[PDB]
Order: sequence, then C-alpha cells, then structure tokens
Amino acid sequence: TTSAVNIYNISAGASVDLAAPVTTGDIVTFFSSALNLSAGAGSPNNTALNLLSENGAYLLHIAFRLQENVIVFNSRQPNAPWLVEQRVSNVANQFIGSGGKAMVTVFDHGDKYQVVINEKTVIQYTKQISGTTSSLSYNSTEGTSIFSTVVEAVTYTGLA
Amino acid sequence: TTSAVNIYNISAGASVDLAAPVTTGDIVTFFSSALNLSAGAGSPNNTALNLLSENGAYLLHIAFRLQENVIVFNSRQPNAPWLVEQRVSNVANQFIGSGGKAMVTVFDHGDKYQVVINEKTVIQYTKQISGTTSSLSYNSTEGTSIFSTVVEAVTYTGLA
Ligand SMILES: OC[C@H]1O[C@@H](O[C@H]2[C@H](O)[C@@H](O)[C@H](O)O[C@@H]2CO)[C@H](O)[C@@H](O)[C@H]1O
Ligand SMILES: OC[C@H]1O[C@@H](O[C@H]2[C@H](O)[C@@H](O)[C@H](O)O[C@@H]2CO)[C@H](O)[C@@H](O)[C@H]1O
Repeated sequence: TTSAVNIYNISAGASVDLAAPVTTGDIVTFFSSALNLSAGAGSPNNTALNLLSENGAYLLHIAFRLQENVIVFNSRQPNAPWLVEQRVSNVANQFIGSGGKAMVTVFDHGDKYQVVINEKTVIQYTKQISGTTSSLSYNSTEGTSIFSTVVEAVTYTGLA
Repeated sequence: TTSAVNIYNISAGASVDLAAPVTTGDIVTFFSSALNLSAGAGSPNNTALNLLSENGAYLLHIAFRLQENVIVFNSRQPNAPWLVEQRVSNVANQFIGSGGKAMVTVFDHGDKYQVVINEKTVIQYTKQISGTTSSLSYNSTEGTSIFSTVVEAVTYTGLA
C-alpha cells in the first residue's frame, strides 16, 4: 500500500548499496543509453550485471559474451565456486527492436527470477540461492561493454 | 509467475492502446527526457497524463499547471462532469532532484493510485472510479509542456 521507487546511477566497475532491498514481488530494471553488439571480446564477460545478498553471495549473475555470442545466468556463495549455469544463445536476437538503447528487467518471483530484455522474456531462472538483494554491480571488460559506461537502475519495492 | 514488460512512445496529443491492461498490482511509469519548470501558462493544464478505461472514463487524470503552480488529480466518466479533484501544491518542489529529466510512476493498488515523482510519493489517490486501464494519453498546451514532446511509458503487468 506504500511501495517505493529508488533510482541509482551505476558506473561500470561499481557496486551500489540499495537504499531498499529487493525481495519476492519486487522489481529491478537496468537502463542502458547505448547498445554495442560489435564492441569486442569479453574476458570472457563483455558486460555483467549482478544482484548480491547481504553477505556477498551472487544471487543472480547476468553475463553477456559477444565472442561466445551467448548470455549466462549463474549464482554462487562468497569465496565458493560458480554453480550450475544456464545459458541463452544469440545475443543480438534478444535486443531486436532496441535502437541505440536497452533495458533489462528482473522480477523476483520469490523462488525464481524472470529476466526480460526490453519486452522479451529471455529466461525463467530457478534460484540456486535465496534471499533479499541488497546491492547491485555492473562489471565490464575494459572498453568492450555492450552498455553505456553508466547504467541507470530503478527498483520497485514493497509490492507484495 | 509470467509478468510482462511493454514499452510505449507517446507523442504529445496522442492516446495509445495498451497491449496489456493495467489492473490492481500493476505499474505504469512515464519517462520524460526534459523538464521545463518555466515553460509558461497552461490552458489551464501545461501537461496532462491520463489513465483511461475501455469505456473512455478518466480513471486517473494528472495535470500540471505552472501558472497556478499546482498538480491536479481527478477522474470522470465519459461525457460527464469532472469529479472531486485532489490537489498538491508546489510543482518544482516535487521535481527536486531531477536535473533535466523526470519520471512519474503510478501503482495500481486496486482501491487506490499511488503517484510517485522520481522517488517522492506525492499522493495516495482514492479511486473515484474503478476498472482496468486500457489506454493512456499525454495532452499538453501548445508549446508549454513541462515534459519532452515524446514521453516513454513502461508498464509492468501480471504481478499479482
Ligand atoms: O558462471 C558464470 C561465470 O563463468 C566463468 O567462466 C566459466 C565458463 O563459463 C565455463 O564454461 C567454464 O567451465 O568455467 C569457467 C570458470 O568458472 C567466468 O569466468 C565468470 O566470470 C562468470 O561469468
Ligand atoms: O479536474 C481536472 C480538470 O480541471 C478543469 O478545470 C477545473 C478548474 O481547475 C477548477 O478550478 C474549476 O472549478 O472547474 C474546472 C472544471 O470545469 C480542466 O479544465 C480540465 O482540463 C481538468 O484539468
């Protein structure tokens, strides 16, 4: 009955602490003011968007790899190996209908994460780790990111 | 479990039909790529954002008046008079923290409409009329709109 909107500007390489955590029912949307589908190779990730728990766990890791022409979704506890990674083939195909900008949305359905690029749902991710999101990061491979140097993030919390 | 994201480009003077209706629990966000808090007088509204029913009723009317330095929230059935209008004083005060752009968010709480400008909740509107929103309009007074000529709209439906 009293939802909230929080806006963040995330510079590449940075991690921001959410003024309000993202839990079941809440939403996170990343806005990119540019799209470079022919930027270069990632080491191996050109661009990575992360949702992190209060103790460093990678609730959700989203990685775009041009050289491999794929998108990877994984998770992992702090100082622990990477877990079972789901992948979606064809990067450009997902950004069809972009036009110099893109938005990635993540719905926290509680027991899963729905990832949408623009208007297309790309995957229904099954949570390998549970918990509320308290911080988000935008990591890039030097000079080869498919997104703008600064990505805007909007969270809609306190829905359910 | 299968929420949806729809993007719309709304030119001043137009109405768009939502590919997906907005009902209780859903969200609508308007994005303006400009802010003119010194554009001029509205006749009387400099800019109006409307949420309309499949019947033409104005579920929610949001109007910004610079000459009257106020924001009006009303509703009305088709070919009927305007109802009880709620008002918020001080236009600029609501956009504090903007900086060349703004976003207005409307949460459909079922029996109310929470309106947020950027991160500030401006009013918890009590629905004078109920129903699902099926179309949206952006009206303005020639040359005196406080928003860009084109406003982007993003709806998040199928939440509840
Ligand atoms: O799980 C995402 C994670 O992948 C790492 O690379 C993996 C690679 O994708 C996989 O095919 C191989 O078997 O193991 C590599 C190392 O775990 C990236 O290095 C890391 O940054 C994440 O993107
Ligand atoms: O209710 C919104 C509606 O207001 C109309 O103007 C009002 C005016 O603000 C009020 O002071 C007067 O008593 O009644 C008018 C309605 O006849 C606008 O003309 C209309 O466009 C809406 O903005």
